[PDB]
Amino acid sequence: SSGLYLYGIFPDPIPETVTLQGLDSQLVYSQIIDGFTFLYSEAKQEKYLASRRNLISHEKVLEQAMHAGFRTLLPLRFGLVVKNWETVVTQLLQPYKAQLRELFQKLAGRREVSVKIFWDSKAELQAMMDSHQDLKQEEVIHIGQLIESNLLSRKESIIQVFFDELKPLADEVIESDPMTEDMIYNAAFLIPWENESIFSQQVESIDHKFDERLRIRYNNFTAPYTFAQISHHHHHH
Repeated sequence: SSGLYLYGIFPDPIPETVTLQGLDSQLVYSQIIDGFTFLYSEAKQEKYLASRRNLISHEKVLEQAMHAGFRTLLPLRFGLVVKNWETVVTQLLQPYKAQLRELFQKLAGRREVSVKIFWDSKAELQAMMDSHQDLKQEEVIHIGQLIESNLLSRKESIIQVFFDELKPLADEVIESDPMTEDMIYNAAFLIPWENESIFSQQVESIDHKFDERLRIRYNNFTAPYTFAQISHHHHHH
């Protein structure tokens, strides 16, 4: 009654010379089924807690596959344990072949990078009160609407420059909502694999234009989760 912890799905064979280690230090295997390669390890439990430790093990199996050449992949969300290969075939594979082939077409030769921009939220709020209009530092609804809309403008002036100036090196851009209070941009870019060096330098030359006003967090190597999504197919019962 060991199930299968699944890490990702790849279009090509992965050789056994690619040594890999996963959750609980289990060895990681590949398993080809009709031209789809599933990277997996033996699951001891049915469920794994998303502890910091386990999330790192999961993330590194896929990153290590990418470092070894297997850059096109659907990466799976942490925790995916299925009972047996029959269930992998009937539920995960058979109904999804076409979407998985399309998806491998879109990702081939491409990579996800991310850009998170932070500013000093407090400082830029007080700096904005000192601007062109300056009230005294109910109709409380009106005034809290006017600050919130003029704050958005001040963010969006920064954001827009980064978006106009990086978008030309990318095939697709997906923006997500701020995680922290200081975060003003959280964007994933899908770029040709060989655009990374120029992208990296472009990010840096844009930042130089804003002086020490921003913190930039650029991740240049990650499994492509934002751009590898599978919509639901019909399942008969």
